[PDB]
Amino acid sequence: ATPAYDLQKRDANNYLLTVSVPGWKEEELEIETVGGNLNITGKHTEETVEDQTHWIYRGIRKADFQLSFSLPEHAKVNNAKLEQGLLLVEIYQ
Amino acid sequence: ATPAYDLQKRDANNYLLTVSVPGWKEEELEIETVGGNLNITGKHTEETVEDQTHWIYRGIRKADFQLSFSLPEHAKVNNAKLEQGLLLVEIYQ
Amino acid sequence: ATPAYDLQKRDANNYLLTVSVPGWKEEELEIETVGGNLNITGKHTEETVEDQTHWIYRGIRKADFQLSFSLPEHAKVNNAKLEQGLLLVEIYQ
Amino acid sequence: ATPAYDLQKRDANNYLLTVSVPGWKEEELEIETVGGNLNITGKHTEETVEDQTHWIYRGIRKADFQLSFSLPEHAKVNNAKLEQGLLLVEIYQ
Amino acid sequence: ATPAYDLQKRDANNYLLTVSVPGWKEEELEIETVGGNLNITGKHTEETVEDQTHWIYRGIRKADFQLSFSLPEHAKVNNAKLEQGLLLVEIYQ
Amino acid sequence: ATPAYDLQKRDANNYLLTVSVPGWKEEELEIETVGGNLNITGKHTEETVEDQTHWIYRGIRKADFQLSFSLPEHAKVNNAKLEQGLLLVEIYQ
Amino acid sequence: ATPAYDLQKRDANNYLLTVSVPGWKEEELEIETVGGNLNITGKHTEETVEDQTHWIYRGIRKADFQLSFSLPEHAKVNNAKLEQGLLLVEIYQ
Amino acid sequence: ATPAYDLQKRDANNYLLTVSVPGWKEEELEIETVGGNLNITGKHTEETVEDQTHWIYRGIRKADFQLSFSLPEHAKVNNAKLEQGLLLVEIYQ
Amino acid sequence: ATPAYDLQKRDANNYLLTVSVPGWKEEELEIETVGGNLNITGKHTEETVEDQTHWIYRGIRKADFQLSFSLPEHAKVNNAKLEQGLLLVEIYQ
Amino acid sequence: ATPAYDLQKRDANNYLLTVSVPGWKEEELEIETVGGNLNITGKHTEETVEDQTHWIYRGIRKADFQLSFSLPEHAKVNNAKLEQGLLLVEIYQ
Amino acid sequence: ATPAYDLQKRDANNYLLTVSVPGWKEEELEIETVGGNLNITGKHTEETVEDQTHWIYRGIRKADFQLSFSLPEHAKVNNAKLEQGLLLVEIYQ
Amino acid sequence: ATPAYDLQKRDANNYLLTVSVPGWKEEELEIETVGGNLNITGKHTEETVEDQTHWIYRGIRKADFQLSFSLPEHAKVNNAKLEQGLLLVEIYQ
Amino acid sequence: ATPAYDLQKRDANNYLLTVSVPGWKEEELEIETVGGNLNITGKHTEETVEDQTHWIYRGIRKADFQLSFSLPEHAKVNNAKLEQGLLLVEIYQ
Amino acid sequence: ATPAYDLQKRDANNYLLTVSVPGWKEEELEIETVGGNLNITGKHTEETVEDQTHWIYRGIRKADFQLSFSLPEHAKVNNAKLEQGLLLVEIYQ
Amino acid sequence: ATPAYDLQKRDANNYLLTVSVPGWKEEELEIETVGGNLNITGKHTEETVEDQTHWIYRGIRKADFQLSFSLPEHAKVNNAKLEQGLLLVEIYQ
Amino acid sequence: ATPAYDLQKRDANNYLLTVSVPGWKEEELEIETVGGNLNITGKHTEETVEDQTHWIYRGIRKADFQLSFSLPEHAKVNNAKLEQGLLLVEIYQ
Amino acid sequence: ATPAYDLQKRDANNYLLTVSVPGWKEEELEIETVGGNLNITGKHTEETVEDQTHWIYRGIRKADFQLSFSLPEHAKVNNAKLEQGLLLVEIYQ
Amino acid sequence: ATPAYDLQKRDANNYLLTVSVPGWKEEELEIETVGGNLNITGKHTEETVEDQTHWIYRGIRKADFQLSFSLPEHAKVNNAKLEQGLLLVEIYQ
Repeated sequence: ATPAYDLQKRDANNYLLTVSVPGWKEEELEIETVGGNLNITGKHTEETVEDQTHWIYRGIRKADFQLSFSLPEHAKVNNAKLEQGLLLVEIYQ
Repeated sequence: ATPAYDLQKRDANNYLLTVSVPGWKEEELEIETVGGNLNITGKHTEETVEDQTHWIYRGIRKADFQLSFSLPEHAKVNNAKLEQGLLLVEIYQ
Repeated sequence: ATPAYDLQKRDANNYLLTVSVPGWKEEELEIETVGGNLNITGKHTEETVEDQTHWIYRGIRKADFQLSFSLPEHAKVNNAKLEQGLLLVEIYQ
Repeated sequence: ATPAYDLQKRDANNYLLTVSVPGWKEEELEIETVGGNLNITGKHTEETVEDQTHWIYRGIRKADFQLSFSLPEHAKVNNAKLEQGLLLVEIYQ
Repeated sequence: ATPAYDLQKRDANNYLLTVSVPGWKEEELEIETVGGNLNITGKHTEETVEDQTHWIYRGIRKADFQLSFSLPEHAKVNNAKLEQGLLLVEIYQ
Repeated sequence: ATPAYDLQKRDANNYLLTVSVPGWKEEELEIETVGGNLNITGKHTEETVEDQTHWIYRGIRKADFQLSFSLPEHAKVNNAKLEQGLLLVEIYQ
Repeated sequence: ATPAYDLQKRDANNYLLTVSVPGWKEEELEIETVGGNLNITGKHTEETVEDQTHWIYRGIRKADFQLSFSLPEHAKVNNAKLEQGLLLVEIYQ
Repeated sequence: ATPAYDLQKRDANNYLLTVSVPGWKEEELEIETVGGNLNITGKHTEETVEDQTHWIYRGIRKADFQLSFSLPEHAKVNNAKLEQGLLLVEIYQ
Repeated sequence: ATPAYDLQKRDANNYLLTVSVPGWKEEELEIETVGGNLNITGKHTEETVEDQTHWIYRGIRKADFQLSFSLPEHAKVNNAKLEQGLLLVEIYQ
Repeated sequence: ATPAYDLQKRDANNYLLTVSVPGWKEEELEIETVGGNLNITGKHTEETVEDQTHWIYRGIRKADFQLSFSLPEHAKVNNAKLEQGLLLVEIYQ
Repeated sequence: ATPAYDLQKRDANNYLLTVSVPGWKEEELEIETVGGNLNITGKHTEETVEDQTHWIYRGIRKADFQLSFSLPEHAKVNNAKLEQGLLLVEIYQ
Repeated sequence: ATPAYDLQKRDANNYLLTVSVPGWKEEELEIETVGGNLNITGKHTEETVEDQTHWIYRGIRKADFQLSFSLPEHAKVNNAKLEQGLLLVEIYQ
Repeated sequence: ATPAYDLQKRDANNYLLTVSVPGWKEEELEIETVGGNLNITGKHTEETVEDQTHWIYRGIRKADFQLSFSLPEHAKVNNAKLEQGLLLVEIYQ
Repeated sequence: ATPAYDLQKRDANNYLLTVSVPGWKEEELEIETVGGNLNITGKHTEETVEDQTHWIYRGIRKADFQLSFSLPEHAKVNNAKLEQGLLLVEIYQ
Repeated sequence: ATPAYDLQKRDANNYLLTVSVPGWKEEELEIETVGGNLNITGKHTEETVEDQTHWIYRGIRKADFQLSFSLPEHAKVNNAKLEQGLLLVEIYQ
Repeated sequence: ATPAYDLQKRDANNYLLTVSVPGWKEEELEIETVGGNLNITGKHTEETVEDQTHWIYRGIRKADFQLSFSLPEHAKVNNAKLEQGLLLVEIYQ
Repeated sequence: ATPAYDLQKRDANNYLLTVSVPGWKEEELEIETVGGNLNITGKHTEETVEDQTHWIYRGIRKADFQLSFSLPEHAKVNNAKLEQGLLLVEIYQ
Repeated sequence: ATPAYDLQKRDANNYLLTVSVPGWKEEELEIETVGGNLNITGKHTEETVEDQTHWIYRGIRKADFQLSFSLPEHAKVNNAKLEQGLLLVEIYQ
């Protein structure tokens, strides 16, 4: 199960990342980077005392996943603005 | 192939639904009911400029959609609030 | 949809690449390399004023795709000879 | 699982067919018709030396094949020309 | 067909590898590493004069596969102890 | 989805079975027959400590299993020996 | 697979429902009338530890269901008594 | 009308047969064993005066049945129990 | 066995019923109503001693009958007239 | 359209006749005997203005019929008795 | 229960009768002629203590019957012959 | 065409057989046995000249017959008695 | 093979006979009356060399038949008229 | 309703047709042809006044008929002869 | 799913084709005869903008087809007129 | 033979019902509404004289039908239109 | 797909097996009795080189099978002779 | 009962027809060709006296068949061969 994602290029020294992230909580998330590389981990909050009579249908899997990536020599980041369940990341090379 | 979604209940009058829909603007999505039934339409803003050269990968198709539902006579909510590709509708019975 | 491909090794300092490329036009193609790495993009010519009565069956998808690859430190190329829809590339390390 | 192929018409006597078949020699492929019908056979040159050690990956199997077709009485073409894993047959009505 | 495998992390400078390898023979295996990187190849012994009346069912594919990996700069190994068809490798960074 | 396994015969009294089961301890697996039938159970040692944080990837689930077989009256083997996720049972007729 | 069904009437001011309900507990199914309709909901006791060896044969499957029923004018419900797998519920007009 | 059945094993001196048997009375069913097997005869109670008006739809046929089962060498029985339309028969070694 | 029956002329708010019933006695016929709606059953009196020689063949079946319909809300009835084996019944809604 | 018949016996000098005969007019039936047999002729009545709406269902058909009878040596006749739209007619043989 | 019949002819002053007639007692059958015909009355025997186990299958039914006959002018009778549980009875016409 | 037949009373180790067979000759019947088990076929003698006028209608089919059953191991037989078209056969196991 | 029959009436001293009777030879049919009835005997013709190819379909069968008749008191006869392969035969009663 | 019919003997190039048709008039029969091929329909003349008493039972259906076949190219016909209700028709191809 | 079909003939030099064609335009289907065969090809008008909300229900599907028909010797085509969904095309021999 | 139908909505004051209705005439169909619903009666034109020879195969049955549909509270109609065998009925709010 | 089957008995000490076996060689099938059961095993000759062009049509599939059969007490086997596709094997009790 | 068949081509002057034909004799089958096609008639040998006791189950129906096949312009035959229930017919150009 691979979550949809987006990636755009802007020129040879700039790239643009867009990530689809509807429904995830802040508490479900913790950061990281290891050896000039890049590590990606997802944890979705363990579900609450929410009555399944109240829960009618669950088509959205809200589970967990984990990715780790060597950053090709040598990419760098700049800021993170999050908006409307889509992820926008500015990248200062 | 079924859409991913989640649904929980809160109290006797209110429900919480989770569907993955990242990046949509309040103009890209619209709420509707008509005397017995109910329709859900996402009408995505005129898309911005899209270059399959810019697009490195398009895993998120973000275009319009349309869902439709019967209203039992005669239930009501309270307001519609939108956030992080997740939708909040207060429903008062 | 992954196009078939071939790869052979010759020894520890030589490798041999064979690519399957039947039907692609010169105008459908443009080159590249970014940051001592390697980028691969496919564009198939937008189809012509070709009458579909004349077109009997289309089993060959002739669409577009795009790949980008960091060259592991540090590979280099030598010439390109193209023959019979198969791709033969000599590689001078 | 159907083979990828394409077919276009040119004029009242001629057609253009596209099938993906890279690397074949005129001896690896042969054209045939016999009084009412028609057979297409690819008979691949005695393969060259193939070492699964050389082979890093074999996505292209390049061995013989056989296709067969009825001829309506009594149609004709003009010549058979082969190029870039694509086949050109001029057909004169 | 991807063989199951396992991987654990211990901290930022240590990793733990576990590989599932039931049924493979010593003679089916030969080692390697190319350009500060890592190459992985599998060869299962060509099957013996073993009578198929005696062979009742073959659900285990015992065939061959091949992987090659650049070691990200710059990982190193320490010893190999093999036990119960699972692979345990100590890794001295 | 069928389990991968292999089965060969040796002599008139003995058979060799190959199933992929890496890492199991003699306490994680148990042999059984009961007057006409036969049961095969893998009962995996109380698992050790498992942290989905430690777990980078879990492709091997190593928990208990249970298989069951009728014994024709009245066949016998000789001993049960376990090695490298492969099982050896000498069977004397 | 469409489920089988029974239902009787007793007179113009009464209806009699007769249902075949083998093996069920009172806690495994519950009645509710919710403004115009009567709903019969089945919820099966938390499974106890049951060894599948202890099960020699299970041809009998035991689950639940939920249906809501408009009371015909003007139906009323009265008691629920269960006997010989048959369940008796008076519905009164 | 013959009953569904289930078998089950319960422990080393016990097995469990489960049969689906709703609405049948103890007196309408009778036990007999004859020479190596076991014969079960059902004589279903005479219907009562039953007004087909009371029957909205009569899908259930209330008649008699008779089953016979070999007692495998050499099972012994303990007690025949019927409840909520499933019939449970324990088998002792 | 259904009686031949007729429904004829009366009014827009009147219906006229005709049933073919030659030879029937009041005592062989008996009336009975059970809420809104209405059901008619015929039981012909125990005759005087009648030899089957007297009744050569029953082509006419003189037994029991049953028929059932829904009333549009809320129709009513006016008189019952019998004539020439034909039944004239005015029904006023 | 000939009339459906039943017949009965009274005695050698007496006979009783039962016939389910809806409709008939004594003035629309006429008697005649001709040379050894007996002939009975039935008519109908002039159709009155009869609206086709008032006839809902004709189960009783009124048309024409034709039959002829003779006396065996040496037969004779008794009385004519009429009853419950059934006729009772004695002859004498 | 009336007896299944076959009949045969001998001659005008003679007749032979075959009837498959299991059971009957000459003393349980009695002759009488009444005014033009002939009447034959059959009885049965007092039921003895008869256990219902000994009767495995009644294919032969013994009940009561009733029949009446007459002589045409001018008929007469011959003899009564009895044979193989078949009766041979001559009259004379 | 099967003979009517009966099986009646004798003992717990005796069976009594009754077949309805009026009019059959010893010569029309013939016995034959072929190992353990046992098969009975009837061929009624070529009659004397018999006109089909003599046999008005065969309602009784006087031809050939065949019936086959398994003996519980190992039953036996005792005498054969014929009476009133009814057959009395004692069978002793 | 007996002939298919139809019959008609003319009058008490006259009768007309229609029978669909293909084949018959006046010389192959012979009349005889015997004691109260009338007997009509039909023959056929000597088979000529008749090739089986010329007979494509026999729908008309020619075999033998046998029938016997008597006069009631007191009957008589009229004429014999022959018509359209249909016979017209008057008697007189 | 198909006429019995026959096809008999004539030649290798001649066919002979026989239809069973006793009682039919030329006026009850009528010929008609519509290109190559050929279709025959029979309409029996309005008879003279004929009472259904005159025709006891129609076992013979004297109505209309229709039959259709393909001619091998290109057969022809020669004469039509009628005899003994049997039809003799020579057909010459 | 095999499509339904109609076809009529008119006489030996004519054929009449009758087809049920609801909702179709003349531009949506086209006739062509192409050397021995007649081909009826259907091509449906470019879809207009149609709101699926504007569609309450579509049980009626509207597409096209293509078939080529050998003219029987010696068929000819004549006009195409459409009415009440029925289409009439004369095919003449 | 009852017609396929489609529904459709057309705008806020309109809905569209589409019914497949080929070959039916306006005069053979009649409209009536009765107390909460709507009743549609089809009386399909009397077939014409139709030669089954003209019918090569007659799969279409030309008979009468009658449909009734509740007008949901409280739809109003505009005009009933039939074309090319589809019937379109617009519904106005 | 369940395979068809034949089997005959010859007498109480004999059984006769008859099987339809078209195209098979003696080497393609083999008999074996293995302690209580008789097993018939089919093994088809090594395929020869067969050109699929040389095959115009193959509606006949040729494989093998293996079944083991309990000899009924007390069956014995005797010879195997094959003729006209039928195979004859005596099984003797 | 008609036979499966296979076709096959064998070389440039040969084709192979393979038909499944078990148990049929040469004399029961006969060849004839008639004007453009080929007709094969099977007349299957008269069954022998066959004891249905010898038949444990008779799934095979031993009757006659007849096949006809057009010899495409213009195939010629060589020899008809039957073996082990498959029928092989070689076709020569």
